[PDB]
Amino acid sequence: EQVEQLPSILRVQEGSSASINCSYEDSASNYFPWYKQEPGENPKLIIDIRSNMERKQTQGLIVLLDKKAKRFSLHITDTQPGDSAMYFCAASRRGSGGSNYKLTFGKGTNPDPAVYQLRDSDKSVCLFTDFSNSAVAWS
Amino acid sequence: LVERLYLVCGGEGERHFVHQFKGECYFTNGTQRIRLVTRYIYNREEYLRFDSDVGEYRAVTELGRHSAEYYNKQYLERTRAELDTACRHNYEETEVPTSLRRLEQPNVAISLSRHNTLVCSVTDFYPAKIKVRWFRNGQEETVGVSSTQLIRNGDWTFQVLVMLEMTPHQGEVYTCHVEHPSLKSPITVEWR
Amino acid sequence: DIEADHVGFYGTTVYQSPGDIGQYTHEFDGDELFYVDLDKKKTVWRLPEFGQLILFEPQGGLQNIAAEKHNLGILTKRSNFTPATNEAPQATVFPKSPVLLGQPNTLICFVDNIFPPVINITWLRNSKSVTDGVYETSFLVNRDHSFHKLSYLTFIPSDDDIYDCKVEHWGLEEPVLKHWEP
Amino acid sequence: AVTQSPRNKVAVTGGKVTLSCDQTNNHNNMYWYRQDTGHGLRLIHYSYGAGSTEKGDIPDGYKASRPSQKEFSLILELATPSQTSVYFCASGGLGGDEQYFGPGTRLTVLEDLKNVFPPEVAVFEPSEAEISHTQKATLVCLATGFYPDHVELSWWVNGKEVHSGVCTDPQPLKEQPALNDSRYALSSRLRVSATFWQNPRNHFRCQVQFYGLSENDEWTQDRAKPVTQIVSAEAWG
Repeated sequence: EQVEQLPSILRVQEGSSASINCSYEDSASNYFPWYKQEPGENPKLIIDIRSNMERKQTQGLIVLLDKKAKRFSLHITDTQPGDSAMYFCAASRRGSGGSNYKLTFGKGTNPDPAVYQLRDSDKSVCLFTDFSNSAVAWS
Repeated sequence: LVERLYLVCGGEGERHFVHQFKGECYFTNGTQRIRLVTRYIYNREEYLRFDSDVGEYRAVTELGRHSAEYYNKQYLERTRAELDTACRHNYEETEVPTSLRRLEQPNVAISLSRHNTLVCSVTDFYPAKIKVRWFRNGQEETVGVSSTQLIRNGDWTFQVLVMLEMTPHQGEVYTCHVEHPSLKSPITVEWR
Repeated sequence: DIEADHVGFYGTTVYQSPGDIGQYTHEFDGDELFYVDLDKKKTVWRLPEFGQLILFEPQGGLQNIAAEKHNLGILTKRSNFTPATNEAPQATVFPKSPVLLGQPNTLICFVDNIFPPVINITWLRNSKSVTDGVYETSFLVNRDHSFHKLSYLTFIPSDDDIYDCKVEHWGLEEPVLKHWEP
Repeated sequence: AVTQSPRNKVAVTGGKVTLSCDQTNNHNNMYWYRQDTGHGLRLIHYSYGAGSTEKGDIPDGYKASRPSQKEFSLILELATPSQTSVYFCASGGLGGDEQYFGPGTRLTVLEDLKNVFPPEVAVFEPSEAEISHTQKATLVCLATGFYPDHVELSWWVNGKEVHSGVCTDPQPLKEQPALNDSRYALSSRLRVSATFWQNPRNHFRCQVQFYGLSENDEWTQDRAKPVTQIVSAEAWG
C-alpha cells in the first residue's frame, strides 16, 4: 500500500537529463527525501522536501512535490557516470509520529576499436576495447 | 482519528540542573498571521530562541553564542516549515474540533456572606469572557462592588465572585445579571 | 510582549537531573490538553472528552524527551555546573462552587512559583492526612520559566471540618500549611 | 559515525549469527535494513531507545536486540541459505531529520561446506602492439575459481594504492550458470602512460582480498584450509 518507486531500472546517455517518479499513501506526510547508494557502499542523503513547498533546487539537484496528487519526483541536468547510483525514494510523517514516524523507502532505482593480446609473466587471454571502455570473457 | 503533531526540539553537537523546551504557536485572527517561537532554557536563563518574525535562531544570552550557529545549520529548514505544518495543521484540525468549540454553561448563585455583604457566585464557565453587574431595584449599583480576579480552576472552567456591600431595608429586589457567550440569554439571579 | 487571540504551547519538554525527572505536556490558552506518561508510554488526556476525537502519538514525547536530556548534558558543563536556585512556592486554597452543607464540592490547592519542578502537595482534615479523592495536575509553565501546579480535593462541606493544604519543596526551610475553613 | 562488525561473515546452516552496530552520534533510534537486489531496502527490526526492539517489515527468523544507546544487534537464531544478503545499520535522532547509515555487512549462508575455495590471482602484461599505437599501457588482472562471490580487488604502485584508470568487474561471472554452485570468476584493468610500464623502478601489484573461513572454523577436507587471505601477483616495467 505504502510507497511505489519507478522506474525500476533506467539507462541514460552521458549528458542527458534523468528522472525518478514516486507516490504515497500516506496521507499527507511532510517528509519526502532522497538517497544515493554509491556502487558497493552505504546510502547517503542527497535531497529532501516537506509539504511546506513544491519546488526545491539545490547544487545541481531538482526535486518536485505535488501534494494533492500524492506524487513527487527527482530530476538531474547534464549527467555523467558520477551520478550512476542506486537511488532511494522514501516518505514519512514529518513529526510527530508515530506508526509512520520515519521511513519507508520504495523498491529502488575516438570511437576506435581494437583487440590486443596479453601474456603471463605462458597463459593468454585477449580483450575487446574502445567501443575508456573494455571487457573480457572466455571458455 | 486525526493526529496531533508536536513541535520538534533540536539536539546539540543536592545540586540540581534543569532544562526546558518551550515551543509556542501565537495565533491572532484565525490562522491569518501565525507566529512560531521556540525557546531553549538552562535553569531559568533563556539561552537560544527561534522566532518566526526574525526567521533564524539567535542567542539570547552569552551561554547560547555557540549554540546559534549550529542549529541554524542543522534545523532552520524544517523549523521555518514547522509553522506551516504543525502550528497550522494543529490549529485547523484539532483546536477547531475541540477547544475552539467548548462552550461550558456558567453557574450563578447569591448568598449573604457574614449592614452585611452579598456574594454573587459565578462558577463553571468557559471561555473566560464574562460580564457580571449588580442591580438593586432596576438600576445598576456602582459603589460597594468589590470583585475578585478571574479564578481558573484549570479543568477548563472559571469562576469569579462579585461582592455587593449593602444594608437590607424592607424587602428589596436584588439582581446579579450575567452575560457570557455560552449564554444566548442573560442569567439574572434574584435575592430577597 | 506578545499580542494574540490564542496560544498553542505544543511540545513542552522539561528535564532535570539528577534523578531523571521528565515531563511532556501540551497546552492551549493555559490549560493542559494532555501529558505523556513516560514509564507506560501513553498520552494522558486532561478531560478524556478530548481523547475520543484526536490522538497524540506518545513516542513523540519520548523523542522530545531524549533531546532534552542530551542538551542538559551539554549545557550543565558549559555553565560550569551552575546549579539551579531553589524558589519558595506560594499556595492559595479555594473551592469550585459556593459552599453548602451536605452538597459535595471540590477544594482546590494551587501552588505557583515552583522551581524546580519538584514539590510535594498534600491534604489535611482536622490535621489527620487525606489521600482518597485526590487528583493533582502536571507542571504548568509560566513566563519566568518557573512552574505552577494544582491539586484537587473531593469533600462534602460540614462542621467543624478544618482543611489544610500542605506544601513541601526544597526552597522551604519548613513545610508550608495552607489553612481553609467553610 | 556508525561502523559495524562483522563487515563480512560466511556462515554455517544451523548456527548462531550476531552483527553489532555501535553508533557514536548519541542518536535515539537505530535500524537494521537488509538490501537484496530485487527486493530493495527492507526493514528487519528497529528501536527508539536503549531497551526496546520493535518488529519491522521482514522480521521472520530475525530476533533483534539493543542493550544500549551505542549498541544495536541483529540476531539470526537459526541459519538457512535464504538468510543470505547484505545488511545495513543506521542511526538517527535528537532531533533529526537524516538517517545516518552504516558502511555495510555482506553475509553468506551455506547448506554444505563442500565447494568453498580462494581466488588465484593472475596479472597480465599488455602487448607491445598497444604501446606503439595508443602511446600508453594497460595491465589486466584476473581471479578465478573462488567460492563465495564477494572479493575486493585493488592496485598498487610503489607499495601505494592507486585508483586512476581502473575498471573492474562491477559483478563477477558464474563459471557454469547451468550448474547450481558453480564457482565464480572476476577481472580487472589498470592503465598509465608507457613511460611507467617501460621504466623498471615502478612496482606494480594486483591484489585480491578474499574473506573466506576465519580462525575458529571446523575444517574437514585434506586439502589446504581455505581462509581469509590476501592473494597477490606483481610486475616491473
